[PDB]
Amino acid sequence: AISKNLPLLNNHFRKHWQERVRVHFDQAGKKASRRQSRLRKAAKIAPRPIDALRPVVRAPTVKYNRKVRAGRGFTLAELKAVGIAPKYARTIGISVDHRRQNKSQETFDANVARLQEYKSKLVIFDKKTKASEVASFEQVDVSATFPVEQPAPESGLRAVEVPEQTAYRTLRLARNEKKYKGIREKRAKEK
Amino acid sequence: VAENAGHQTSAESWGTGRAVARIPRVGGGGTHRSGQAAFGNMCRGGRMFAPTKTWRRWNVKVNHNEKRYATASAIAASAVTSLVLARGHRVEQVKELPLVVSNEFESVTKTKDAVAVLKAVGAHKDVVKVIKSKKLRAGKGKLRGRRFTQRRGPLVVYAQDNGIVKALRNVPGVETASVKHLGLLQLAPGAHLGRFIIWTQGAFESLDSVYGSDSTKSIKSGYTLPSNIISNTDVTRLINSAEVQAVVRPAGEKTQKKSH
Amino acid sequence: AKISQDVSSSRSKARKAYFTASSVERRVLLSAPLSKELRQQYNVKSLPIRQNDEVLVVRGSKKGSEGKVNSVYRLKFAIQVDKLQKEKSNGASVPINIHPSKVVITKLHLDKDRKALIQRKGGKA
Amino acid sequence: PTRLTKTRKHRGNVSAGKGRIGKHRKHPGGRGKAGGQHHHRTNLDKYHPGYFGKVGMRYFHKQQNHFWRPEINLDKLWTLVDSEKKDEYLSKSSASAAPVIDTLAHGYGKVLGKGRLPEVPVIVKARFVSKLAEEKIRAVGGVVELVA
RNA sequence: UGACCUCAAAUCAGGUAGGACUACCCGCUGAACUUAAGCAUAUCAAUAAGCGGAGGAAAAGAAACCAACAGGGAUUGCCUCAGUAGCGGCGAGUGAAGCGGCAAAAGCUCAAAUUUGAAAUCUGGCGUCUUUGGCGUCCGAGUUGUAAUUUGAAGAAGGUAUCUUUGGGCCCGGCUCUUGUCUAUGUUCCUUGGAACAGGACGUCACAGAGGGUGAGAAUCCCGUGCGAUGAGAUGACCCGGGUCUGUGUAAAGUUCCUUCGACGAGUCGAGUUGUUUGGGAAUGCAGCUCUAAGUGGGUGGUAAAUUCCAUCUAAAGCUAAAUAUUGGCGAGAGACCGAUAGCGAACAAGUACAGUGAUGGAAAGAUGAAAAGAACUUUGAAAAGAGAGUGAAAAAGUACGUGAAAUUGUUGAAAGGGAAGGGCUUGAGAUCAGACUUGGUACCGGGCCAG
RNA sequence: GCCUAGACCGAGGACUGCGGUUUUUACCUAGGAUGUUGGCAUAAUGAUCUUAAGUCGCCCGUCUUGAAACACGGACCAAGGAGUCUAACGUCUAUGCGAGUGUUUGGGUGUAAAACCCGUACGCGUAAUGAAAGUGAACGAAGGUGGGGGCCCAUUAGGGUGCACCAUCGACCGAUCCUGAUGUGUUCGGAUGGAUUUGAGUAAGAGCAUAGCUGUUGGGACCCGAAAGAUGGUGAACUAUGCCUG
RNA sequence: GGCGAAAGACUAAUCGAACCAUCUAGUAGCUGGUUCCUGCCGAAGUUUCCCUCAGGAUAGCAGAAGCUCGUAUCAGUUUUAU
RNA sequence: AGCGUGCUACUUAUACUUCACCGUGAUUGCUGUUUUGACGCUUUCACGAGUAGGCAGGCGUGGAGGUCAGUGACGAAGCCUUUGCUGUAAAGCUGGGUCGAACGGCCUCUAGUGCAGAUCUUGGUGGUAGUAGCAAAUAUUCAAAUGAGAACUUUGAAGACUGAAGUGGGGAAAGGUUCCAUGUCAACAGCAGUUGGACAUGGGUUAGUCGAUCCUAAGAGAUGGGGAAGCUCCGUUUCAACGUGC
Ligand SMILES: CC[C@H]1CN2CCc3cc(OC)c(OC)cc3[C@@H]2C[C@@H]1C[C@H]1NCCc2cc(O)c(OC)cc21
Ligand SMILES: [NH3+]CCC[NH2+]CCCC[NH2+]CCC[NH3+]
Ligand SMILES: [Mg+2]
Ligand SMILES: [Mg+2]
Ligand SMILES: [Mg+2]
Ligand SMILES: [Mg+2]
Ligand SMILES: [Mg+2]
Ligand SMILES: [Mg+2]
Ligand SMILES: [Mg+2]
Ligand SMILES: [Mg+2]
Ligand SMILES: [Mg+2]
Ligand SMILES: [Mg+2]
Ligand SMILES: [Mg+2]
Ligand SMILES: [Mg+2]
Ligand SMILES: [Mg+2]
Ligand SMILES: [Mg+2]
Ligand SMILES: [Mg+2]
Ligand SMILES: [Mg+2]
Ligand SMILES: [Mg+2]
Ligand SMILES: [Mg+2]
Ligand SMILES: [Mg+2]
Ligand SMILES: [Mg+2]
Ligand SMILES: [Mg+2]
Ligand SMILES: [Mg+2]
Ligand SMILES: [Mg+2]
Ligand SMILES: [Mg+2]
Ligand SMILES: [Mg+2]
Ligand SMILES: [Mg+2]
Ligand SMILES: [Mg+2]
Ligand SMILES: [Mg+2]
Ligand SMILES: [Mg+2]
Ligand SMILES: [Mg+2]
Ligand SMILES: [Mg+2]
Ligand SMILES: [Mg+2]
Ligand SMILES: [Mg+2]
Ligand SMILES: [Mg+2]
Ligand SMILES: [Mg+2]
Ligand SMILES: [Mg+2]
Ligand SMILES: [Mg+2]
Ligand SMILES: [Mg+2]
Ligand SMILES: [Mg+2]
Ligand SMILES: [Mg+2]
Ligand SMILES: [Mg+2]
Ligand SMILES: [Mg+2]
Ligand SMILES: [Mg+2]
Ligand SMILES: [Mg+2]
Ligand SMILES: [Mg+2]
Ligand SMILES: [Mg+2]
Ligand SMILES: [Mg+2]
Ligand SMILES: [Mg+2]
Ligand SMILES: [Mg+2]
Ligand SMILES: [Mg+2]
Ligand SMILES: [Mg+2]
Ligand SMILES: [Mg+2]
Ligand SMILES: [Mg+2]
Ligand SMILES: [Mg+2]
Ligand SMILES: [Mg+2]
Ligand SMILES: [Mg+2]
Ligand SMILES: [Mg+2]
Ligand SMILES: [Mg+2]
Ligand SMILES: [Mg+2]
Ligand SMILES: [Mg+2]
Ligand SMILES: [Mg+2]
Ligand SMILES: [Mg+2]
Ligand SMILES: [Mg+2]
Ligand SMILES: [Mg+2]
Ligand SMILES: [Mg+2]
Ligand SMILES: [Mg+2]
Ligand SMILES: [Mg+2]
Ligand SMILES: [Mg+2]
Ligand SMILES: [Mg+2]
Ligand SMILES: [Mg+2]
Ligand SMILES: [Mg+2]
Ligand SMILES: [Mg+2]
Ligand SMILES: [Mg+2]
Ligand SMILES: [Mg+2]
Ligand SMILES: [Mg+2]
Ligand SMILES: [Mg+2]
Ligand SMILES: [Mg+2]
Ligand SMILES: [Mg+2]
Ligand SMILES: [Mg+2]
Ligand SMILES: [Mg+2]
Ligand SMILES: [Mg+2]
Ligand SMILES: [Mg+2]
Ligand SMILES: [Mg+2]
Ligand SMILES: [Mg+2]
Ligand SMILES: [Mg+2]
Ligand SMILES: [Mg+2]
Ligand SMILES: [Mg+2]
Ligand SMILES: [Mg+2]
Repeated sequence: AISKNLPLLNNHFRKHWQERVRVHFDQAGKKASRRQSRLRKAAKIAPRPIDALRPVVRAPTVKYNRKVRAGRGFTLAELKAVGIAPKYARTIGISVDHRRQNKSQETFDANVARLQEYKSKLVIFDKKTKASEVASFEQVDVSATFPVEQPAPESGLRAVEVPEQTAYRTLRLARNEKKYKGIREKRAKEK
Repeated sequence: VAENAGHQTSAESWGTGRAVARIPRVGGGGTHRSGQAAFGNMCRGGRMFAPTKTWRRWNVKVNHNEKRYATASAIAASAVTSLVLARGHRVEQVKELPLVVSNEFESVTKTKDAVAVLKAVGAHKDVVKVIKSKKLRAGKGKLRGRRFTQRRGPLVVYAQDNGIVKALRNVPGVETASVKHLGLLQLAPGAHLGRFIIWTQGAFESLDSVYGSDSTKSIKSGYTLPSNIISNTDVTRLINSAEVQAVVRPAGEKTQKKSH
Repeated sequence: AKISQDVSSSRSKARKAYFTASSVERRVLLSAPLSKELRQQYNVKSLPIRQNDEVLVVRGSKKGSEGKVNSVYRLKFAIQVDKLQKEKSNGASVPINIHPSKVVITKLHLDKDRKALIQRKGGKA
Repeated sequence: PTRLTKTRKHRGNVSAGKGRIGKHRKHPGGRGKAGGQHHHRTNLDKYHPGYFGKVGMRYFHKQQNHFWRPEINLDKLWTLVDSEKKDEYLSKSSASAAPVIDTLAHGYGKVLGKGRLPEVPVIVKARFVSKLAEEKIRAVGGVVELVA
């Protein structure tokens, strides 16, 4: 049962696995039908874009802090800053998120600029609007017209300024202070 | 095969002691199926050994760069007359390869006009080869929607389609292809190099943008045409050159004389 | 080549649709070409064969024979012509069955519906 | 392809390469990793020492995002400078104007100190650096700027 | 003499449920074979069988979420995380989630509020009309609470600068679905053949050289194919484009600011214990029993506890398309699949014949010929049949039907044969086959084979 | 030294060589058979089949130390009949690119399951080590010594340079143990110098991907084969026993 | 489970636990079989561990692929010295 | 022609020697004459046992891409055959006969790809073998009729038996047309057949009084209720407001 110098394997095939084998023979068929659904949905509502405008948000965790991506909806504060009520915004292609808030100014300002850019390119029709004006427009792709753009990393030339304390020493001292903060505070309180 | 084929029986082995093999047997009585062997790959009406499954591997991955390597090699082979002739194309009356035709042939809309152009440019003897090559397929594949076989004709490559695809659609053996989307199934049919390709002028001039050159970057992202491992592919002149022949020792006899 | 996704190139499906065709479908299946004279007279090239048409046999051992259709025997996929008979050693005569595609119509049996059909097909009645 | 397999070559020979004495059987020795302490001990001790037993402390609900910190060495640090401006930076770089290398924005957590730098000032922005990496960066007249 | 409450009866007026199908779906219940080279925890498996309940999808779903970031933001699925953290006689084994890329995206509703200057709400009967309903009226329900108003993202009541938006019904189109009708070019010549659909010659059409039929391989004989054109029926508060009639818009809704408020789900949360389950480990979920709350309270923050903070949501009430699943149903298109002992058990009057008391079990079986032209008639025979004849391209195709192998068998011919036969080697005999007078060159030159 | 009888064979296919005789740039017996004669080509000759004779020859397959066995299967014939596919892997090989590599979850596109195109992420690799907190790879020409193919200078030999690789002594990184500078939230920090210790490490990257054979593990798992176990159902027309009615 | 004047008897030719279908192609260190040709190479029944003794793993024996080199320094042998 | 011993000759293994041929391994040379095969040609030497097993090169089969503008109704495929040829072989090709609609060579791809065995599977067929056998229940015979045909049918005559607890005359269960008439003999009636419970065509079962139907028996089982997740279990007037009353 165990023989030769081989890696030890974990092949989880002791259940009735053959009754639950999903082979994706329909990958191409699903691609084509997905494209047809996408075309029909666009042509139904043209020239209105098929995608609602989405915000830009920082990705969570220490591993994806650096990246920025499309969020779910603009916060109520952001829409307040651009003077759009959420109920109205949902009817002009803007997504709303009551759950997200703005602790910091950077994401708030980015999304306010994004909303103002969309509002400048928005044209809302009405009863007085004729089919000549409606036909004068093309169905744009909002996800590409207002793309999520990563802030550029700092590069180029800058003056070198060398502090007396090294960066490694700074990190070591920060670690030590965090590690012994509680016991040092207890000792000082007792003293 | 069906997942339950050969297994729709309640057959049970009789065991030993009844002077018959220990294969499972059908129970009951009153029919001739009763007492007959079941479930075995050797048994009439049993299931096959290792019944075929749908989760067999059907599609095969090929590295994109290697696939492009092969596409470039097949395109290059289309310009070698010996390869096209060994490939079987009736190209003896074409004055040079590649065969490039003017762009008016991108706009012919009738099959009659397209056939006239093929005749004019010398590519209709290969169509006649396709016509004369029609045979009933040998084997049971003719019961499966593959009833006739025939040769492959010229591949006509265009840059703009103004009716050429439909004009050549019904001509037997002729394939049409945009210069933007060329693949090995058309460029080397049967894995055999040397497809007879008729280029329109637009397609021929677009080739250099599609695959790039030393002065033009390819439209394919980050793609460069491959490099050969040998610079002079004619090794006879390398061997019989001044540089090599000036430093070699004199040759012996083609056949050693028998001395004992 | 066929383009429609509603058209099948299956040999088994085509043969099943042929051999299980209803009598009404077999009426269309048993079409015959018109002679050159009727083709230029009516500007129609083929019609479903009918009972009282006159035909000329153009293929087979009875090629050159002429006669009036006696029955469109749709069950056997054949027509029986007036005097195209095989004489058994019994002495009795049985009609010879001929496919309508192996004859040409030389005289049409006309009525209001045949005329409407000819005008429908772009012809002149 | 099956035509290349040795099953095609064993046709006509009685045992199909399995032997007349051994008689290819269902599961002699057990299934899987059976008998790893009893009759497959000679195999596991020889080829997989350390297999049995516990070492170290458990960690309930370990989130690997916490430990994300890709390394970049100093001999690979100048590959983060723009290729079109690398030679100009390597020539015209000084204390007054040195290239900034944002390692976090390129996907690195710690700067390590293997290799040698060009004797050219650089400003390195990192979450973490090693002691020798920062000593070597300062020696060429550069600086390490801690970020988060 | 009458209310009310609770509970009954009626063949009272009008409704509704049950049962079926099985592939997917929501739950309950629940093994063992098996693996551990034995075996009991474990594994198989939170699987099979059993039970209850749906739909075209179901379920889930707009955080009592994830996190620990510079924060994300309903649900679902894919790729990845990851055979990882973890669980495990820490053995065999097993094993998720957050982040990230994508498919699809859609949001919301009650309870808790005095309408209190007016139960403003609703089922039903009766009448009537333009009838998936409107109007009128009368009982009834209902104050032990039916409407409007609000749902935490808020919101209410006052004050406030004013601004921005807007209801419904029919008629023709478009889109979607189904369906009817209509369409290019040889049956020209020769040969073979029973038949031309074969070969050859000359051609034609081609946005049609897919497929099928017709007496053999037919683009051009027929149906179709390709290209479109043009009618009919449907369907859609919840698709738009136009018309047209009513809009009862001091109405409804949003927007800024100030003040006062801001109700928010209990045998529930939570705790103990028991059983089961989970990767969940001093206990992941579920369930039983015991205990049983609170109001900046409550839950969660993956090591039990007390103390102090912090973060994040807001349970114990509810609805909701899409992306996802689909050995079933309905309709289609296909294949490097099988080719009648194969492929479904079933290509056929197959779940048939037949067996079994019963649950159940369950076959074998395709092919004359282009066409029955399925052999008139004569003769022998009791008849079946035979012999002539006849049809057919063929009867070396006669339904005991294409081809018609082997085992086994008859006849004819050849040969051998004292208690087996068969085999190898070698030669004889007999039979069969082969080859140089060559693709010989001009009486001769020369050659081939076997020999001295 | 000389004479003399017989048998089997004749590979090769212009010349080239070594010798010999030299009367000779000629000849020979000297790097493998030629000459001549007869017969035959309706045939002498060769092959096969059948058979006789001589001689030898036990029934195959199987397990087994040992089978013709008085061991097992096999009356005969036809058709069917047994190492497969998949998930994850080891070695080797081929191929593409290469400090990168992998288009195909998806998107674009299409003559529509094809072919063609696109990119973020992600996987693997480019860093290890420790249980972990954590730390994290140049004294030197990326080291010395002995070899080392090849190259350079030579001219037997000899010198120079020596990649891969081998043996050996070192250096660097992590862990373990020891020492403990300036300093300090006075308990932290950890410079510096060491140690018969230890790592699947560094020491001018080698990997990633596809495919093939072979091997591995889980799967019905090369094919056929239990005695059993479990879940849900069907039987008292036989029979056992009670009851009711004859 | 039944039933048993008791034999483990009988419970539809089935009884020391009926019959039917399914789990199920249950597992088998055990028996049987395992399908074309030629060419080249060619074993083991021994070591150690195992509820191990009809079985495995391990080492040995064997094949294949090669790689670095090219007489370098090898040997189932002798001689001489010890 | 025995035993001990010496000598000469002679006999013959797949062994040894020389030579031919096959293959394997090594080895010589081959590009200004390499020259449309250098994966080729060529020189030389040695070697050849083999189970289990490994590897290599080939033969054959179904299907797929390409090619031979391949074969074919003037005969494809299949099958039979001392018609032969080629290959060490797996096999390939071919003459004749039969037959009637498709099929092959080559470069590649692919696999449900090769049978003598598995008390293998399904179908078919032998020897045994014209063999075992067709022997319980007393028993048949003569004549005529019918018929192609009579041991077996019909009629007559006789001889017998069952012997009223029947081989008689009815029924219950069970069968289902077997009943009756006419025709009829392919199969069935283990000989026969003119006969038949066979085969074919028709005909045939008449109820107020005979049964069923109704009653209750052992028992079965709704309702009201009570269990049970539930399939359903209990209970039979039970903790019930129980009359479709007369
Ligand atoms: C053998 C195939 C059957 C069985 N299966 C499986 C179960 C099932 C269940 C269904 O509902 C649960 C159902 O509903 C439609 C259909 C079916 C089908 C029906 C099908 C026959 C049906 N095929 C289509 C046409 C047709 C025409 C007829 O004349 C006709 O005669 C009876 C029947 C039919
Ligand atoms: N999943 C089917 C088997 C059910 N067996 C339950 C698993 C028992 C193991 N519990 C894990 C130990 C508790 N942490
Ligand atoms: Mg089958
Ligand atoms: Mg074939
Ligand atoms: Mg083997
Ligand atoms: Mg064996
Ligand atoms: Mg073994
Ligand atoms: Mg032990
Ligand atoms: Mg009523
Ligand atoms: Mg199992
Ligand atoms: Mg076990
Ligand atoms: Mg076992
Ligand atoms: Mg056991
Ligand atoms: Mg189930
Ligand atoms: Mg339904
Ligand atoms: Mg859906
Ligand atoms: Mg739902
Ligand atoms: Mg909420
Ligand atoms: Mg979420
Ligand atoms: Mg589990
Ligand atoms: Mg009313
Ligand atoms: Mg045809
Ligand atoms: Mg709440
Ligand atoms: Mg517990
Ligand atoms: Mg449970
Ligand atoms: Mg618990
Ligand atoms: Mg809720
Ligand atoms: Mg379906
Ligand atoms: Mg079948
Ligand atoms: Mg069958
Ligand atoms: Mg037949
Ligand atoms: Mg014939
Ligand atoms: Mg015939
Ligand atoms: Mg026949
Ligand atoms: Mg025979
Ligand atoms: Mg005798
Ligand atoms: Mg002989
Ligand atoms: Mg002879
Ligand atoms: Mg010779
Ligand atoms: Mg002998
Ligand atoms: Mg044996
Ligand atoms: Mg044995
Ligand atoms: Mg023995
Ligand atoms: Mg033997
Ligand atoms: Mg013996
Ligand atoms: Mg015995
Ligand atoms: Mg035995
Ligand atoms: Mg026997
Ligand atoms: Mg066979
Ligand atoms: Mg990457
Ligand atoms: Mg680490
Ligand atoms: Mg290294
Ligand atoms: Mg047990
Ligand atoms: Mg009874
Ligand atoms: Mg007893
Ligand atoms: Mg006893
Ligand atoms: Mg019994
Ligand atoms: Mg019992
Ligand atoms: Mg098996
Ligand atoms: Mg079994
Ligand atoms: Mg054993
Ligand atoms: Mg050997
Ligand atoms: Mg044994
Ligand atoms: Mg003597
Ligand atoms: Mg000899
Ligand atoms: Mg050998
Ligand atoms: Mg062998
Ligand atoms: Mg196949
Ligand atoms: Mg031909
Ligand atoms: Mg033939
Ligand atoms: Mg035919
Ligand atoms: Mg071919
Ligand atoms: Mg097979
Ligand atoms: Mg056989
Ligand atoms: Mg065998
Ligand atoms: Mg047998
Ligand atoms: Mg048999
Ligand atoms: Mg006898
Ligand atoms: Mg007897
Ligand atoms: Mg008497
Ligand atoms: Mg008596
Ligand atoms: Mg009686
Ligand atoms: Mg009778
Ligand atoms: Mg008889
Ligand atoms: Mg008889
Ligand atoms: Mg009868
Ligand atoms: Mg009575
Ligand atoms: Mg009673
Ligand atoms: Mg009851
Ligand atoms: Mg009840």
